[PDB]
Amino acid sequence: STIEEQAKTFLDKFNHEAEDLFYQSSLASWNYNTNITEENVQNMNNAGDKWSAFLKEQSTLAQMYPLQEIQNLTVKLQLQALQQNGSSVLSEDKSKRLNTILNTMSTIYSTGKVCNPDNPQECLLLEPGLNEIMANSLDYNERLWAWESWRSEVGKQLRPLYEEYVVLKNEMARANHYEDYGDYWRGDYEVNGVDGYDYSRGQLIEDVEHTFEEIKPLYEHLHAYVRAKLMNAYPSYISPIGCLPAHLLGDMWGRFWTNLYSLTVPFGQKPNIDVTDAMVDQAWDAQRIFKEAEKFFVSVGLPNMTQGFWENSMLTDPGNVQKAVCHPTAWDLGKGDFRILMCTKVTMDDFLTAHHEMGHIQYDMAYAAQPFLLRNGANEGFHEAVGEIMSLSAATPKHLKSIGLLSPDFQEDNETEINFLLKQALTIVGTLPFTYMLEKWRWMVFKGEIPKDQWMKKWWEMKREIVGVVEPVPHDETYCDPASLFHVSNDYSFIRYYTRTLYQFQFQEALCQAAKHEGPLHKCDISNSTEAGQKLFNMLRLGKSEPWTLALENVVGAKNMNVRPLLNYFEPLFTWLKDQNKNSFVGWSTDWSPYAD
Amino acid sequence: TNLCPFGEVFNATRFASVYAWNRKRISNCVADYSVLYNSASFSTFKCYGVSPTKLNDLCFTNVYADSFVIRGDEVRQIAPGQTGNIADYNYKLPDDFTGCVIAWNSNNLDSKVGGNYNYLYRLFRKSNLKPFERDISTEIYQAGSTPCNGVKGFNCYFPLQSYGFQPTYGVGYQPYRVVVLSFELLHAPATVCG
Ligand SMILES: *[C@@H]1O[C@H](CO)[C@@H](O)[C@H](O)[C@H]1NC(C)=O
Ligand SMILES: *[C@@H]1O[C@H](CO)[C@@H](O)[C@H](O)[C@H]1NC(C)=O
Ligand SMILES: *[C@@H]1O[C@H](CO)[C@@H](O)[C@H](O)[C@H]1NC(C)=O
Ligand SMILES: *[C@@H]1O[C@H](CO)[C@@H](O)[C@H](O)[C@H]1NC(C)=O
Ligand SMILES: *[C@@H]1O[C@H](CO)[C@@H](O)[C@H](O)[C@H]1NC(C)=O
Ligand SMILES: [Zn+2]
Repeated sequence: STIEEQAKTFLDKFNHEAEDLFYQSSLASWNYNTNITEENVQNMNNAGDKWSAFLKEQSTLAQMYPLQEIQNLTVKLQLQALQQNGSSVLSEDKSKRLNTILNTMSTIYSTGKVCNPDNPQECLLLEPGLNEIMANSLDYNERLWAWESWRSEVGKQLRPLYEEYVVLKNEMARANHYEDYGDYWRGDYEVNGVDGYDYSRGQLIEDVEHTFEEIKPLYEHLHAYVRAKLMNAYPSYISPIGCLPAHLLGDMWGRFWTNLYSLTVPFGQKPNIDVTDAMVDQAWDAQRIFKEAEKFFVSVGLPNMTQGFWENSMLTDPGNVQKAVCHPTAWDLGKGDFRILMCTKVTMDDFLTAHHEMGHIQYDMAYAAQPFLLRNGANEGFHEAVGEIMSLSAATPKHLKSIGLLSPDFQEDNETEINFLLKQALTIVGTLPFTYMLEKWRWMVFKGEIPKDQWMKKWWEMKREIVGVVEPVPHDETYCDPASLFHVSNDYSFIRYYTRTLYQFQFQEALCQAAKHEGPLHKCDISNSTEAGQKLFNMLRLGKSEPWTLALENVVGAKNMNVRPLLNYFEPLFTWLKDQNKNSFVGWSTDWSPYAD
Repeated sequence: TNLCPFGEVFNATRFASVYAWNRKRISNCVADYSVLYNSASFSTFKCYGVSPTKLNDLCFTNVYADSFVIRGDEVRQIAPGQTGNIADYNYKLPDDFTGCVIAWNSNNLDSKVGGNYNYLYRLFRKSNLKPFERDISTEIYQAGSTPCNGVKGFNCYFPLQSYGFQPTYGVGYQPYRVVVLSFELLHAPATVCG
């Protein structure tokens, strides 16, 4: 006779309806990905529209149950995700305007290409074209040409569309009673209904700012080392006390520094660890790779693959007859269906990527017992992070010597430790300043603290100060640099990549300390230890049904996000970098630019 | 001098939905449980209050063969002293149940591409079901105090829901055809033995 009964009765009706319609759209998307035809596009569109109207229709009845009279927490957590009506609150006239602009900028990013003034008839796209030039070319002009031509051509189109993109998303938040649209993305970490675990939307800003301060000592030396290596290869084009040029960072936006490992490698005469030539002589295929990966999760106690997994998954390029996207993705279709779509080749990277894509499956099978609305990551940062901690143990020398890839007589010494960490240091640590900068930039724009004319001025002030990167050519108000990036134009919140970095090493130090590991952290392997696997399994099955601050307390014994595992992981490297940087200037000033002479 | 016709109970092409579950009386015949126990085609085969070896030589006067189709993970809810949707709202065995439980994998047949919407279940009901009670009523469930008048709407739900079956589900969900056998004794003579 209460609202609680009407709430449980409604959601129970909603659960078995969400199971059936979501599996239709997910299976249709599977058909589109594996088999690309004009006929398969309409099958995904019709299935994707029914699910879009279903959550839109159920949101009408959901707002009829007030959360004020609901005592039970689990029902309140489910409706809170369902009751939000999203973009439907906006007027119907601007409704068509928003989705069109979302699709307009998306096509500009996909169809965007660069064209040289020399032969206008020939042009090159970003992928593969610019990503091959930015990574593989050591030339100063060639890298600079690819850097400017992409932001100059594409930036002119997206900026006038991006300004209207800001206006529409702002009124949607105020209709949802949020201070700005940036508060909407920070609302995913919001916690209410549990005494003492409440994590406010504004607490995220103060925390992320505090966490990045302790990373600066590690990063200022890591940036000082990369600047020292590229200086010797480019004496005239790089100042010793100045910030790094943008196009020399290894890729277009400076997101991943992995491409710079070639020139920045600590020791050239020491052999790098490579499992590639070991897999060729053994002639492994996509079949045995996951068997070695599935055997890993058996050692930690986690459940194994379903019989329908190996039958329904496409593990290789389906020939030249039908084209398929080879971007690795872990597809959870619901109702006990778990699939991994990958084009598998024999490489060191694919074997390390294999454990990542399999990590999501072990993660989704844990909370699969929860109802659909509770089927999700505990937060937006755990779902991706769980796959990375598994790849960490897979790249360690101990796990590779156990499965037979690396020779048992392989020699290990001081020069080996630094080599493997600096490769991980460029990817893991190098992406933090870029990620914090991007999120702080969107948050001040949506809030309104930045006038529209100061965007390009405020952007490169954060480039120089936070990340220590300067523009090779000045940009006026016409260009929009961030819009050219994938996640900016595709309307994906990018903070996920900052949190998964901090949450992976917390799990890493927690699970290894539970395995009674001895010595350095980077040599840890969780294989054969059930103590860690069972401890981790406690959180994985919770889903979003519990506050992430509460679920995090189980694994790491700490309620707050902390970077202490991150510095402890690179502590062997952090000591070595300062020894090579004692003769070099640490730090950078924001008043230097390459175009000011 | 006749064998009990288990052939039409197990190998029937199409069974009833779990709320529609079909009862078939079996009497005046001789039942051979050995081929059933020795076939090894049955995923879950259990008995309660009787041993599968002992019932080979034994005589029960009434044998009821119940037939329905449920979810793979919902098989555990068929047993004495169990709760849940299938137990409370669909098919309910009493705590004293003396019979056996039989299940096997139907996924090679009952499931087809696109889902099969014939199989249904009752998701909501006003109260729990008494032992062995078939309720076929299609009457609209009433959650609230708002009169339904037999139309869909707010807090008025159509209780019968469908299980979509594609071949591609994981082993857990897959459809199973469950046959529940009941055994009782009354004043009637027992014509069913080994
Ligand atoms: C892919 O779709 C086309 C279009 O109907 C069809 O002819 C072809 O058989 C499909 N291939 C596979 C492997 O399903
Ligand atoms: C809330 O309801 C669910 C089932 O609807 C139940 O499992 C849970 O225990 C309830 N919460 C509390 C605090 O009892
Ligand atoms: C997973 O482990 C169980 C444990 O008994 C085993 O029966 C099953 O065959 C395993 N899965 C596969 C695909 O072999
Ligand atoms: C786990 O134990 C097995 C059994 O002795 C062993 O072969 C394997 O190498 C162990 N794992 C690691 C990573 O050493
Ligand atoms: C059903 O058919 C199979 C094979 O056709 C047979 O082995 C089985 O005994 C039959 N069922 C019964 C109850 O005899
Ligand atoms: Zn991932």
